[PDB]
Amino acid sequence: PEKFQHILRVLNTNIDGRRKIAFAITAIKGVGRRYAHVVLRKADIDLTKRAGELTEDEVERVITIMQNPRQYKIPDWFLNRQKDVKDGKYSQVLANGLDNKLREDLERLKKIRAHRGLRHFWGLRVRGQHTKTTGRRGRTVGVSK
Amino acid sequence: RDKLNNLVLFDKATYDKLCKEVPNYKLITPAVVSERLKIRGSLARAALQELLSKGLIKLVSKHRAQVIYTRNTKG
Amino acid sequence: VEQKKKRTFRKFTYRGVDLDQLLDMSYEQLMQLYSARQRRRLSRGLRRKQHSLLKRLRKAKKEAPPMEKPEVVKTHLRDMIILPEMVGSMVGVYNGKTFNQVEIKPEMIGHYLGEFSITYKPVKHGRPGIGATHSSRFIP
RNA sequence: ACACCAUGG
RNA sequence: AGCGUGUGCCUACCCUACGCCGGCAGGCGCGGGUAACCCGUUGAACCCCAUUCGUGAUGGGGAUCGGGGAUUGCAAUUAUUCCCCAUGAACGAGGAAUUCCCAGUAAGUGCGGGUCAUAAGCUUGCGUUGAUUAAGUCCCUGCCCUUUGUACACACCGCCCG
RNA sequence: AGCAGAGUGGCGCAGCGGAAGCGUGCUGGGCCCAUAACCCAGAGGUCGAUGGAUCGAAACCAUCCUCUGCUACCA
Ligand SMILES: [Mg+2]
Ligand SMILES: [Mg+2]
Ligand SMILES: [Mg+2]
Ligand SMILES: [Mg+2]
Ligand SMILES: [Mg+2]
Ligand SMILES: [Mg+2]
Ligand SMILES: [Mg+2]
Ligand SMILES: [Mg+2]
Ligand SMILES: [Mg+2]
Ligand SMILES: [Mg+2]
Ligand SMILES: [Mg+2]
Ligand SMILES: [Mg+2]
Ligand SMILES: [Mg+2]
Ligand SMILES: [Mg+2]
Ligand SMILES: [Mg+2]
Repeated sequence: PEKFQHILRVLNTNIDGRRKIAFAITAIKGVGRRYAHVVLRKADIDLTKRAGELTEDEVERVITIMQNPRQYKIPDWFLNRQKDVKDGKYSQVLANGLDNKLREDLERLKKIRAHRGLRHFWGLRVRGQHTKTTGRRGRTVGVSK
Repeated sequence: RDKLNNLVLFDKATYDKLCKEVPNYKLITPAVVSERLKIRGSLARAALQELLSKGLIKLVSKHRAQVIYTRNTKG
Repeated sequence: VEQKKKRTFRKFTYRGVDLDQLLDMSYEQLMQLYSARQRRRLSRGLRRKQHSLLKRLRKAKKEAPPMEKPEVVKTHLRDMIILPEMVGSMVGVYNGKTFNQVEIKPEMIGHYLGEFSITYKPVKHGRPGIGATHSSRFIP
């Protein structure tokens, strides 16, 4: 039924219209399953459609709700950047601002040279896990001279 | 693994072949219909429920993990 | 402190508030900007004789000649949070043997003073010794 | 109708 | 379902019902129990019955990491523990080797006690679903008893020749 | 200078166009009370260099270079 164009190019990422919407839009970063289901419910569109069955007047509404969530009554405890450390905002950072925020957070930490930044610099484990018997990336060392 | 490129929904050729197989198959299950054509297997369930609605196939068993139909309780 | 595009002017300020207001904000009003642990710490509020360190952080920035920095308020208190008052002063934070010095920047607000002097040497490995593998055992 | 099987801070 | 535990002398902390508040962790308020008396008729999990997925490292897997919220405590950074949104690694049944097991047993599955201001991937007990294979032998690894041989007795991991 | 042979894993080598392994060495496991022997896996490649043919090569052709054996031994 209705073999129409399926491959979508949503902002800076490729979606396949061969999948269901609630699991197709998770291909974008910052959008998981629990977030995408809510973004699709608030937009009043159906949830049994393949992602190719959406004409150009649904996708636009879906993304404008996906990017301005607090406008459409998506709560605060549910967003992936809350009390933004340097601006006090609440937001979902979605596609490319995610990598920029992550690198900005790592660089902020390394700047004041806190301990987390020093573990991020030396490529070690940042939480409090033992590193004596895990990680194990290098090569075997020979004991016979 | 491998690459099974199945169809997410029918086209007219597969759509007529799906109605031209009804008298042929003694056992009808979603997996058999998936293997005959190139169907995403979750579309085969909808196709068989549609065929059942039109009286074209007869349900012999339905369970959570298995469904079975047969051709018009004949032959 | 020469920080000039990311704290006061231009891009950003601590959760949208600028340092000059953080210098007058009462601790009750300020603990609403802080994260959960720092808020809980001040809500328990058991500043004990962690007070008196504030009396030598302060009163050391007034004995100091202008256009310069206070010298060192060396301490064992690794678990101090960084209130915006302590911005600017120099502190010597004990690590188990040594008072490594720190110049407090407006970016460290709400971290722990212990989170700026490490307790061990970052290791560079030697050469594996006699017990290092089962391939090694024998001597006469 | 019998493959190999050495040595000991 | 079954085995349990429950207010502590020094030692200051126990198990919780039910109403309200909060998405959640959690908070406030009032009661019972020193216990076959209250939590408790212990509404446990796997299992059972219906939806969506469809052979694609996928909606399998949940490592690593960012941001936020609670509780215990005198104090949580080298994240104590817990909750929420996000990031989404190896891994497609495992080389030479090698462990444990005979019937309510192996294995799957959850629940208590111990340590415990906080807290089990540990161990110690309890139930729940419940097989395949044997009724043998001395081959391999060892053990017991008799006969026999010995240059061993620190006892074959011995002794000893050039 | 010439003839002949060779140029591939640290080292000896196999590889008659559908294209990278063998034997040894090296490192770590196994077996054993322990060591050698023996078993396993891992690491390490401009297939001498340069062009050309071929749908495609390490291999075929042409030029050059580098080793080895044998005569030539040459103002
Ligand atoms: Mg022996
Ligand atoms: Mg010898
Ligand atoms: Mg000898
Ligand atoms: Mg001896
Ligand atoms: Mg399991
Ligand atoms: Mg247990
Ligand atoms: Mg307890
Ligand atoms: Mg426990
Ligand atoms: Mg233990
Ligand atoms: Mg054994
Ligand atoms: Mg006997
Ligand atoms: Mg005798
Ligand atoms: Mg003797
Ligand atoms: Mg001997
Ligand atoms: Mg001798």
